[PDB]
Parts: sequence; C-alpha cells; structure tokens
Amino acid sequence: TTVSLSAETLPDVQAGSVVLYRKFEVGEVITVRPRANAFDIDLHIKPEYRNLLTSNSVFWAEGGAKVQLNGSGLTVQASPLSRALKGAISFDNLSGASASQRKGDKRILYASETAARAVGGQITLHAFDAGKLAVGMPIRYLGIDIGQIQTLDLITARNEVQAKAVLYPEYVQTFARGGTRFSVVTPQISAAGVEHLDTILQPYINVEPGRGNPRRDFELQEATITDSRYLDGLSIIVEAPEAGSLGIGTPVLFRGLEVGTVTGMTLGTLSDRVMIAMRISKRYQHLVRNNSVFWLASGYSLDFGLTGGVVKTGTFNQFIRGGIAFATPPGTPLAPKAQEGKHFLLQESEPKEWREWGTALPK
Amino acid sequence: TTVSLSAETLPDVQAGSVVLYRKFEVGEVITVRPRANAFDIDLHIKPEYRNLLTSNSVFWAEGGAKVQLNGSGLTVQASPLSRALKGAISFDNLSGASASQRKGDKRILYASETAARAVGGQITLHAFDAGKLAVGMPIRYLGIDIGQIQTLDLITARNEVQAKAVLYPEYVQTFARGGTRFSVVTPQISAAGVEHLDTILQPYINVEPGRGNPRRDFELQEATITDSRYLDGLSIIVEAPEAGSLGIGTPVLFRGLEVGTVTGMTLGTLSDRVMIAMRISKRYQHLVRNNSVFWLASGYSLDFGLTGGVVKTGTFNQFIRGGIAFATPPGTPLAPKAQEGKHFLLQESEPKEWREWGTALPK
Repeated sequence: TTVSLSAETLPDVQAGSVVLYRKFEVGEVITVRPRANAFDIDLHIKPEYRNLLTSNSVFWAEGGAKVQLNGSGLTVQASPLSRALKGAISFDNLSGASASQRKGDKRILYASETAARAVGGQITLHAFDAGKLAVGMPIRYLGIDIGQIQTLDLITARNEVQAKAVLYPEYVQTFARGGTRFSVVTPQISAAGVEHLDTILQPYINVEPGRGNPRRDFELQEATITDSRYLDGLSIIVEAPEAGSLGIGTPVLFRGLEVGTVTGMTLGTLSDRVMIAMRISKRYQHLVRNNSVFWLASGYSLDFGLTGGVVKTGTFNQFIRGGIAFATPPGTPLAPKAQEGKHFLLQESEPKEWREWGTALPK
Repeated sequence: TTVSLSAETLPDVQAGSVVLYRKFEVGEVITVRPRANAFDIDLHIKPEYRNLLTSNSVFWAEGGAKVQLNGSGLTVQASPLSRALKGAISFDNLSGASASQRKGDKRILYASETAARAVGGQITLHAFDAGKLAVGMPIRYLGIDIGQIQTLDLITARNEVQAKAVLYPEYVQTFARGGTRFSVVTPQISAAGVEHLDTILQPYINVEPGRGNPRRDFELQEATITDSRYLDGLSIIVEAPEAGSLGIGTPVLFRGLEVGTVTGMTLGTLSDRVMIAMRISKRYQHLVRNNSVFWLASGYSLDFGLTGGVVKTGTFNQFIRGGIAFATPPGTPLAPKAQEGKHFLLQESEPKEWREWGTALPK
C-alpha cells in the first residue's frame, strides 16, 4: 500500500482493478478495506512514481465499458480487461487541490472526473422551475462550454430548486463576479419565431458576465433572447401607454433596418405607463439623439380607396413582432448623444414629415 | 445459510448467484428451496457482515446484463459474470423497514429496487382514462422527480383505472396530505399553442401540494396548464354571459402586460352565467381592487373608414387565446384589495375612458 483513499459510496470500485494515468496504466488497486460508516480504498503505485506523486493530485474513479456518444462519436479506447471487468481509478495533478488535503486525514476518491474538478469552481443556482434544467447540462458563454450542472436539489421549505453547478478553473475568477445573469435557453413555438435550433436536442445555459465581488450564489433568470446577439449596447427606456404587440425580441427599426431589439417589458413605478427596455448596437449607438421621437410600427396598415384602392403588403417582421421605428428631426444645432439611461416618450402616430427630414448624422 | 428469503414469483433468481451491496460484491446465494405456494431463497453472508446486518434491511433482486438508457446514457457497471449469467441480489439498510419484519416470519425479496422502496410511500390514484398513464411514469414537482407509477389496475365494477404509485420517503409526509391535485401533462396540438416540449418523449405528472390529513387516496384530475406557472396567487372569479373564446390558459391583461391566467371554466350555480376562474400573480396581486371592471378583449377589432380606412393588426395572443383586460377607474378614496374569493361582472364593451383614467396604484 502506497497511497490510501477514502469515500462514502463505492459503486464502481472493485479490488484488483488497474490504476490509470492520463488513460494509461501504471499502478494497481489492491484492497477495499471496509468500514461501517466510510469505506477505505488502498492503492499500489511504483516507487519511482510515488516520488513523482504530488500533494496537489486528485484521484477520480470510473468503471465499466463506456461507449460515449458526445454528438457524432462512439469510440472506445485501447482498454485492458481490468477496466472491462473491474472499476478503474485514474489520476492527474492540478494546481490548487492542496486545500482538499489540508482538510481531513487522507485523500478522497471522487465519483468521476467531473466531481474531481469540482474544487472551488462549484456555484449554486436558485430556480423556480427545474423543468428545463438537467444533470450534466452545460453552461455556455458565446457557445463555448465553461461549466456544467452536476446536481438538482428540491427544497419544500422555500419552494424552489437549488441547482449546484461547476465552473472550470480558468473561468471561475472571470465569471461568478456578481451581477452575473444565468439564463436557460429553450425552443419556442409560439407567435414569435424560433432562433434556437440545437436546443431541441441539447439545451444549455447562456450567461452574461459581470464585475464585482466573487458572490458564487446566483438566481436563474427567465429565457432571454436579446442578451445573446445584442450585447454591450446603449440601453434606452421608452414609455408607452400600452404594450400592444411588443415583446422580448421585438426589433428597433431605422428606415427599415434593424438597429436594435427590445430587452424586456416592465410596468412603471406608477402604474400608468409601461416601460420598454431596448438596446442599440455599438455600431448604431450614434444614431439616437436627445431629440429622437419613436413611433409604434406594428403590423399591416393599408389605405382604402373609393374609386380605386392602392394596397401594399410587405410580409415584414413587424407583423410577427411589431417594431418601433425612429428618425431624427432636422436641427442645425445637433442634440447630444443618448445617455446610458434616458426615458423617451412614444408617439402613437407615425409623423408624416419623417421622409423629408434628412438629418445629417456623421461617423 | 445465514439469512433466508421468501417470494411469490422468482423470475430472475438463480442459484449460485452473487450477493451485491451498493453494487459491490459480498456474500453469495446458495439455495433456491422450492415450495408449491411460495418459494424459499437462502443466502450466505460472511460472519463479520451478519453482525453488521440490521433488522432494518431490505433485499432487492435484479438479473441480467442491463444497459440503461436514462436519457443520454448507456454505461454498464464493472460486473462479474455471476450477474451476467445468474440473477443477482443487492441490499442496503433504510430507516423504517422494521414493519415488514414485524409482519410475517421472514424477509421478502422485492422484484426490483423500486418495489423495495415501496413501503409506506405507496399511494393510489383513480383515473377515468389511462391513455396517458404508463408503468414507470414519474411524478414530478417543479420538475423534480418525487415518485413513480408502478402498476395499473383496470376495474370493470366501477369503470375506472386504479393506478398505484410510490413516493420517496422524504416526500411521503410533505405530499399526500389531502387537497393534493395530481394532474398529468401531455402535448397539445390544437387552437391553443403548446408549452410542453419534453412531454412528446416522456410524459410526467405535475402535482400541487396541500395541507391536512394523510389521505393516501387520490383522484387524477384533467391536464391543467395554469397550475404550473401561476401558483399561490390571488384567485378571482368573474361572471360572464358567454364563454366566448376563453379557455384554460387564457391570459389576463393589464395595459397589454400579462398579469395572470384563467384557471378553469365552470357553469354557475344557476345556469345563467358562466364563471371564469383566474389567478393573479403575487407580484401583481395588488393591482386589482374592489372597483376593477373587466372587459372581453378577444381577437381582432378594426374600424372601417369610408374616405380612408385606418387598420391595425397586432398578431397578439388574444387572437389565439382571447384575453380579459382591466384597468382601475379613478377614485381619490381607494377601494381595498380583492379578497380570496370575489365575484366580478364582465363588461361586454371596452370602456372608452380607460386610457385617461390613470389611477395611482402604489407599491
């Protein structure tokens, strides 16, 4: 016996199994020494490698012939029978696993490789409905996998679901800094068209980063659409009497070109006006001014003629998601740029002069 | 022979098979001693572990090489040939299995691990149609698996299907308290759009908890939509001459923002008015008052013009699910909050002054 182990549950571990290292075989498991409360596992490694063995090492266990799918994959490694018959143990060093050996007496055998990387990077979410969440669900940023949900805990004292997820140690300091918005993505089949196609197969969690204190306690927000594409933009609040056909994902239009989208919809402080939160992209941030009137351009408007009736149908997005359109009135002194927070007043009718304005906006 | 067993049916059990413990091998099955009415099974365990053996232990049997799917999973454990050739027996302790040994002479071998946890947590449902139910169908609360249907019994004396399901022992006391609404979920493809996407693959049973006496005898209600999202809200009853386009899932609107949904539709006590049951969310509970007139806002309304005709089409939800909209008339003494049960009278026309009311509702 060269290095011992401890664990609470031993589903896979079988005596006589082979010790792996980077999916390569060195060492041997010899003894499962049982206890009533917490079982003990003993390992043999060679006398040269135990000098190479570091106190910053973690041991993770896996067992059985695993065919992994992982999209379009089936391959099984060059494997001995000792994994095929008995539950194996692999190991590797990492940087900051010294704290797991400072606490307790001996090392712990993690149930898989995922729980072996769950030191320091483990965060906790709070969701009202775990109908979209799943164990093994990846947390993605810009479509790059930076984390994974590993468990789901239901609480009936406070009726909500605590999902504890992990982050990889490169991104544990960059993310989880407070003001971080975790949001699931999901397919939508409704009056609003769908943009997410892969989420029918495998849903993930989009994330917005933030800056501040390392909180590591988060709330899962609703399924948001604006956050993924239109980011780090100029946030504009517009007040309206009605909602109308507006919604999350409704485009903001300038001469028919989509310059931004609506982030969210909320009642006002006093319940007389709804506020519609939108973001304009950085390339189009300079377009809005302090004198930039909005108007609701939602759905089809056509004029009847008595002698003869001229009609036109664009089949545009504002039928499905009724957009807000704007233009700047002409002024030879130009009003300054819009601030990070500014309240606009929506006009109910489209002002007729908007074709003939022609306000020069440079850069 | 160290511990014996009894069972009625013996599909899997084969003599010479290995005894498991937490999917780890200790002990050995030696003898299948037959009888005409109820067969006897005998087990060998080591003399150290039989002192460790507790009277609160259950034995469950499983047999054959089982590849489990469980979503995106295929893995087979580190297994001996003794499971691969012969039907094995695993065991574990639990808290309150002493009552199974108080009754009868010896322990019973359950047919699987699911029936071994079916002590005390076993409830009974009564459904009119078992077309949605299935054996192994999970009972979920907030998307967390808290139970499982294990059998289906058809009765032709009273033409209905008794489905006996289990609950895990953490949730047997919290749930099954009477006033508990069990409801299946199912995909819908109709005039009303679908919200449930996973239920095409695997349907489950949503559940509302209750408080009272431990009944453990329940009735399976219809497929409800309002219960999952809008919960613990202010229940409001509105009386109308017609149903119209209303239904379960029809949103309640305040200035175009969805504040609540319709729970169910029922004829009145005297068959002259239908009552429409709705719930308003806790964040929007303070919006309704004792003077809050409703009106039916269902589908598209547009005005014809003779010289020129102004038309607008929102493509809103009230075409698909015709919503009820409200606003509060102005009064310098404010009427109090709506009670837990209060009957409103629906107005057939939209009152024109509703834009210019502007009633101040604080908090």
